[PDB]
Amino acid sequence: DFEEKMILIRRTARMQAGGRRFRFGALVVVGDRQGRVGLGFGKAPEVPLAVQKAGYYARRNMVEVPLQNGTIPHEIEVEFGASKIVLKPAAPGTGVIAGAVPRAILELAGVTDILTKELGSRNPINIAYATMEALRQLRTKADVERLRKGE
Amino acid sequence: MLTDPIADMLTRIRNATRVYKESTDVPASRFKEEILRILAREGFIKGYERVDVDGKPYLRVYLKYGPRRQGPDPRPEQVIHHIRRISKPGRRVYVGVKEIPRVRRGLGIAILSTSKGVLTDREARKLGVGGELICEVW
Amino acid sequence: PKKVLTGVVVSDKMQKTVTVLVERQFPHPLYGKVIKRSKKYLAHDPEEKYKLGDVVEIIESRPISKRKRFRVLRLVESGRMDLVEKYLIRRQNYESLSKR
Amino acid sequence: GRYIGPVCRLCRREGVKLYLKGERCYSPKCAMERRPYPPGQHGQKRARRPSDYAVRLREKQKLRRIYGISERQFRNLFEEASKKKGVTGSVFLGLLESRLDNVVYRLGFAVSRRQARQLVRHGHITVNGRRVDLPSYRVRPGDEIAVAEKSRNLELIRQNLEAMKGRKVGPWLSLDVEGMKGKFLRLPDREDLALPVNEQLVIEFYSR
Amino acid sequence: PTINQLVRKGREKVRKKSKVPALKGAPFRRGVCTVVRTVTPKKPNSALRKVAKVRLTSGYEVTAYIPGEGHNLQEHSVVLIRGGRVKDLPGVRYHIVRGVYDAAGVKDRKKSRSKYGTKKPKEAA
RNA sequence: AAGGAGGUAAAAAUGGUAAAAAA
RNA sequence: GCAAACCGGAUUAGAUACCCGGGUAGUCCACGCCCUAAACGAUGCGCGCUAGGUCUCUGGGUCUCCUGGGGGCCGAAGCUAACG
RNA sequence: AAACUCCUGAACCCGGGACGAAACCCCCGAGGAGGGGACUGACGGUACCGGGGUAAUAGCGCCGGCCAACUCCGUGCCAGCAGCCGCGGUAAUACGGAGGGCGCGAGCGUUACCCGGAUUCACUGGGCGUAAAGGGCGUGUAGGCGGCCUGGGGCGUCCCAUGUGAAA
Repeated sequence: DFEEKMILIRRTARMQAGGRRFRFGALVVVGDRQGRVGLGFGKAPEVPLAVQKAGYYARRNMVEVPLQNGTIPHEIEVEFGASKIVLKPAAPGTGVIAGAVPRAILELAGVTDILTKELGSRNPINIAYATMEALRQLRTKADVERLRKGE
Repeated sequence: MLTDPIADMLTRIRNATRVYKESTDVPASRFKEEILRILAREGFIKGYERVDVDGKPYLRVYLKYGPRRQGPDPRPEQVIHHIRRISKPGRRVYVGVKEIPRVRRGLGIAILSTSKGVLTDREARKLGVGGELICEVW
Repeated sequence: PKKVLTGVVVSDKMQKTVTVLVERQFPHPLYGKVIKRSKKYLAHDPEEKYKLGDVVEIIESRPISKRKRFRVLRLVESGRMDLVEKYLIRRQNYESLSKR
Repeated sequence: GRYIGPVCRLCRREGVKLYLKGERCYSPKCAMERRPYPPGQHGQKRARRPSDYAVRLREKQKLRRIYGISERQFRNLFEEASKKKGVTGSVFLGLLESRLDNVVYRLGFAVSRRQARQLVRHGHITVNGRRVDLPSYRVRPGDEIAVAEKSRNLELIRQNLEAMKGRKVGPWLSLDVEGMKGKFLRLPDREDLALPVNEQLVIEFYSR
Repeated sequence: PTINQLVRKGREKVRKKSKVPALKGAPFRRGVCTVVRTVTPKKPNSALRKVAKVRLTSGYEVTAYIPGEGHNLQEHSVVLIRGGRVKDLPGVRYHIVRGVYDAAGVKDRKKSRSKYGTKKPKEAA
């Protein structure tokens, strides 16, 4: 019981010898609502194809979510080259104040109080990627205790 | 040469961290000794000692690593995530009490030299004494 | 109180009065870094007793004449040929910046 | 003014019913069950894709519309909500529910919003002594909504008090079908009055 | 720029230019005018647009437009210098109002009565 | 003899033709 | 010897141009004066750190090797929007 | 929604009715503290208290995407909207009209002005191989900043006290 929450659609033509052939790109984000997510872009001639296949790539491109009440446990300045996603902690009741893909992905993680600013290239592709790696670079007290105990 | 054997050290650190090479060397000084003191002292490096190369006193530093996971390549994660030299020889930061960062808001560490010696975020705020803001690390 | 300050002596050349380059410094209220700053004052020398360098602690007193403010109460040291040299070097680099 | 007129035309507009008008818009339709769905020449013509922001705005509306007031003062008291201390959202909800008019209504004296606000601005309510008009009057823990002396000998006031006896008031709504009063107790929560609305939507929205 | 150079110099403020010198704080002015004509916007139009030259009560021969169909305007009107260019008439800046001292909107308008003149369409029925 | 790269010689008689545009 | 400008020649619809015949400024020698550029590695300078495989030029060592300094290519990590 | 229904009762009629003002003053005490009596309303008989009682103003932008909301005729690159990108060149969801609806409501749009978004002069928070950019290059003045070790200094720096930072 995930959630196929489509983000948007892209239309990519290649200039046929006798015309032009577009193809659908399905930017999809898959959640669960409590704390698991995955990302996928669909690559297909007609829309639904792309949507489903995308949803499926989101299905296998997974990642966990550490929640405290409903916020981040710190502050990350993540940068997928072009884009630059930045998250900062907020108190309960604040709401999910974020951009497009930020709040989408994060509500498929089900955040509740996250101050988020998004800088640089706001290109939805690299935005999704930067986001995914921002939460894929989420450290917590637990993970701290692992390595900051010393092996 | 060198303008900051300190920040240069921090850099060689960043090398060994980002390259995964168990240990790395960095010349003789009392202050580096204080810093690396703090570093082991919060479970980060693997240690230090006053060594020597060619006849020149140095200070070698071994460092910490995590577990080797599979799937997306074998690359294990880092322990000494990142350190940033704050008070450059142009931005001579001088934090005090009510000042002081929070570093990753909760965890991390601030390294700062005060009236008495080399302190840390939580320490220096607990102490109630401040000074220059060296690096940040988490 | 009455503000005083130390400073490097410049020009004995005035009769019974000298000039003194004072130094202060401060960071940038928005751009970190401290900045070195020069500011000469009127070193009041009733019994002409300071010369070409003589760092002295100088005293803000009752007005003496045109801009004639400050004085001296006590001395620090002598023969500041170095800092004074830099002073005259600046003046030289001034006499090397023509628009004509 | 505060809209009025084609009201439970709003009931259908959201996609969820809202008593709003008692008796009938509470009966076999809040304009609903007959023909419930957003009004107009369109309406029942294939629902679409309202952006996240859109159903967010809608949530905001929805909320202000069940709270028979202007979105003006809805907003104003929202500002007042994030102003002082408290859990922004749920507290905001509470701050809405603490207003004299809905207090008079949910007490039972009124059978829904419009009637209620009429009665309230008609100064028929005496809290700790004084008859107050001033519909946007939020009381305080340690006060009590009463009815006027001649407003005891009153038609559908009595009819209300009659078709009410047995209908349990809120946990912070103290009833008094004897002294003809209504203690404003504690400070209620989304669990006390759950309306088809999300808090963080209205927040995130308003706090753009 | 390494802190030092930044301090020695300065990162100058953008400044503006006002793409709209209605000037004095006066974007409301007494459009005296002269001529009418037509003119065209790029490759897909052709219309009218006046030229109202205005003189304000400070100067300039501008290009004062009009709020559209329903005209009179002849040569005075007090064309109320307003503001807003488009891909039409190399100017379209400082529009007209209708109402002012003249024009008072389209003979029968049912919407933009906030400049297009007509009061309150009381059909008295 | 594979590729890729690094410097030396090869190779066009002639060409004017536009355009608001259709998806 | 060469060669802009300049003339003949042939070419084309035109040839003030490329191809051919002559021919000058100038390209050389010294003093001076101008100071420009794709002055191009389009990459400032100084240091320290971070895989190696190689072709080659100079400095040192008994030398199928090492080591100082440089000069082509490759490719860890890393970086870059991409080529790189 | 209207009409029909019952209810309440803005506006409005009559009546009573302010706080805003107790000091100054004479007097007993001494001209002091105290104690007494007396004067003092511009608003305005307005606030407001009681009773009598009538349903009793509705607009402004929009409906192409940004930015929430569509159907119908006309118009035919003409008339025209237009912050941006454009929309119309005879089946316009963008013009103009009409039903509906989105918003806002005693206000709604329009322009002007400023701050933001603009991290788009970047301190937090940018860049110089090819998009904007190395100065053709060597010299060095000042200036800028500076390797290991000890001790003095306590200028920068940190800490507690502290004067002032009025009021608003």
